[PDB]
Amino acid sequence: KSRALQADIVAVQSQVVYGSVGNSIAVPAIKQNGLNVFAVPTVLLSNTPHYDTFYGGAIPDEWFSGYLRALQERDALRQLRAVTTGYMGTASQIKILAEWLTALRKDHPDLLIMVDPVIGDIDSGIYVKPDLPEAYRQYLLPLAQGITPNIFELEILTGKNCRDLDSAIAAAKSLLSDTLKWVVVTSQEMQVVVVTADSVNVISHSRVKTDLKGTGDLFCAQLISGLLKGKALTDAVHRAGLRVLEVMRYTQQHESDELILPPL
Amino acid sequence: SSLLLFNDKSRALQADIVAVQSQVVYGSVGNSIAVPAIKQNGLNVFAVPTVLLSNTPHYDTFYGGAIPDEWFSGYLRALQERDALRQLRAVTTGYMGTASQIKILAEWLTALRKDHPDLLIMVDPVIGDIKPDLPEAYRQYLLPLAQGITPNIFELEILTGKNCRDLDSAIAAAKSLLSDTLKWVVVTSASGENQEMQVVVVTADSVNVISHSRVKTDLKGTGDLFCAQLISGLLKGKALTDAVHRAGLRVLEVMRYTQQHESDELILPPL
Repeated sequence: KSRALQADIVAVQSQVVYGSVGNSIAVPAIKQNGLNVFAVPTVLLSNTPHYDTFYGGAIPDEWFSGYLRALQERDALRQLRAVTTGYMGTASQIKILAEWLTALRKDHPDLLIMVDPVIGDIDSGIYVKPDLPEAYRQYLLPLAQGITPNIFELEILTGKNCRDLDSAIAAAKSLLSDTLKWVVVTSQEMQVVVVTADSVNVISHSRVKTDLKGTGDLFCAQLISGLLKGKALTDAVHRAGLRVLEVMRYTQQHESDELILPPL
Repeated sequence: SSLLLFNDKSRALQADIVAVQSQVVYGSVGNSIAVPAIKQNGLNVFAVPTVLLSNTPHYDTFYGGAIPDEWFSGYLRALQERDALRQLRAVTTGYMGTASQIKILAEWLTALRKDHPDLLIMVDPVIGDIKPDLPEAYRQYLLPLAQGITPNIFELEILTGKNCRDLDSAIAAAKSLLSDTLKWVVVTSASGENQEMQVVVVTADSVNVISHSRVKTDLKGTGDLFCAQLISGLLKGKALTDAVHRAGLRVLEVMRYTQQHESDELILPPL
């Protein structure tokens, strides 16, 4: 009966004027799967910070809080089935996001919250706002149904060394709960490990080291789409991984420094 | 379009258009409707926001604001530094957040014009609603750079300070804005139930008029959509009047479709 626009997903992450990272790549990827999505920016950059220059910044708490609240006040969540989180600007955004999410669950008992704990890697460590980690551990993590950390991020979230697979698995297992259903850990091959309370599925893709950014965001985008379209978890992870590899190939064949989406 | 035949291959994304307007998390106004419409036409575009709102200020609540000058200027500068303008054929302007953004945009444009002689700068003089600052910014900075403008009667009067309450006068004012740079003026007036969309296309050598019938609606963004389809039409070979006519029909088509689905926000049907 609502006359408002609806969406299957609310994607909360970065946005670039130029480039294919955050919602700039996730939205069209999600659209490709035949799903609707409202994108809520956490940062608005001209391009990723990896280039010689970059401009823009974090979306003000008041604006950010307003964007989320507006989706409710506009009654545009009648079809909401998932909320994905990616690159966050500040801890304050995470706390606000968590509060918004806690509020939603009361009306969307089946809401699938998928969070990508973008914090960093092992080379210099945390390449995002220093206060993000604690914010993830305190407010957001407790709400996630699934998470997609890399080794370093799983270590920061669990406070456990995860260099060895068996160690990463135990760490991921220790995170599972009535709320947290799965942990997808990403590690010349790429290792993607799917962990649930009763299983562990290791997926290895022959991947070549690239400088292309946003693949993690593309990954999560294709993953949630698959889960929402009825794909079993592992299959959904594998397909997401394959779509990413495919896009990277298409992009390189296109001789482009930014991800370009081929048809699905 | 870059004239450097000797330029090496750029690996950056390329775009035919750079649309500078508002953006809404929820809704179909500004680039939120223009980008998808442009995409439908098979063109590429870079969206540079002037304001990032939760939705239009027409609803009961709305949040967000104007993009800071530093960010705004940076976004425009980044497009140059990323070398993503080799295919740039046009820059459209819509709702501007502040006069300072207009100055910043204009400076960026003057610079660009030097490397893109074929640049079609199309300006939509969004002034007014249902502030001295904005009108003057347009007159000093953007007006002297535009190749074409799409004002309604009120905006045409504001920019020129002339009375345009009759065909001849409206034409006269539009003609007065023409120059070696300003090639055309598209003035429209919604007569309000079945609102009539009166349109007058004015150039140095001709005057053409278009008239569409429209059902009264609260739908927002139709003007931004019109512009998106206009620039798209022009970039795909359509002659001015033909492009204006088609842009108007496409808008009507989108509005009907929107109503057909009983939506309070524009939704694009196939093209």
